[PDB]
Amino acid sequence: WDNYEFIW
Amino acid sequence: QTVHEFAKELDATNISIDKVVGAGEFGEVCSGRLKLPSKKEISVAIKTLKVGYTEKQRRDFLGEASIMGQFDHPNIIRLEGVVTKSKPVMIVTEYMENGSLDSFLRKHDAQFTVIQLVGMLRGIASGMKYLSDMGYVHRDLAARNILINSNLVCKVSDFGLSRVLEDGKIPIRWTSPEAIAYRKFTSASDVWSYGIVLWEVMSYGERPYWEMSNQDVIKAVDEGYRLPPPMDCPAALYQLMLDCWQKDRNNRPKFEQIVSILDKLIRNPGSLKIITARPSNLLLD
Repeated sequence: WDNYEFIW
Repeated sequence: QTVHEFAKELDATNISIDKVVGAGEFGEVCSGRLKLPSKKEISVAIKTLKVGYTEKQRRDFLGEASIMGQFDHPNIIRLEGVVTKSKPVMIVTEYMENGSLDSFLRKHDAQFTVIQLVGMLRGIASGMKYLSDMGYVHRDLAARNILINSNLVCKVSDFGLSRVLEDGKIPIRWTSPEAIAYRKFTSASDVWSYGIVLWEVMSYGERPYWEMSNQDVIKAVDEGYRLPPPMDCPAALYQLMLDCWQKDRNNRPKFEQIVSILDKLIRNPGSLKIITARPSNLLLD
């Protein structure tokens, strides 16, 4: 889900 | 293997699977029944490890059970036990009829009383008080990770990101600024997350920061912007959100203080009667 992401 | 320190091995003859009620990271989630040693029968959630699992998947699956089993509290999901000596490997937890809190509240927009919502929130805070007393930082505290039972009692779940306080992808919308900036995770970063949950609950499961770019959620919060008061939100509860969202983590309340605050509101319901034009969607301060 778009709820968890890295920082880009 | 390592999980038996904190998990009872169950006899699979005591487990009846009724229905596949979902799909988890590691295999399906089912509901069913567990016959206890006393011959009492209870409803349970049954998580199964997928056929053809990797050793890594097994360790991650059971590891979350190992953490959950360390907690015995009415507002933390209860681990009944595991099945490892037969396959599929299983994790059996207490049944929560109303599922995840965010999904539940979305079905009932504006249908509960403020005191009912405060009850939910107090239970969440009470579970977090215990988790933090035990030295764990959850790191994923969000309404989707709170489960709610037939009597509206709310319980902390999903210990996948949890770890002991000791010397990859993050839930950005729920994470404190310092934890985003440099991975400074503390019980005070869980208090930040709790403030977000408080907003989710009072918003009946609206998404925090709606569909803002992750980059803009990070920048905006860092600049001092905060989610705005939910419609008809008691002043006392919006203030609690703002306090949970203090830039300086040392100025946030402890979970014990949060529990105390909510208890006062429950005990003086008239408190909740005082209720909340700006240049932006997020509110500065």
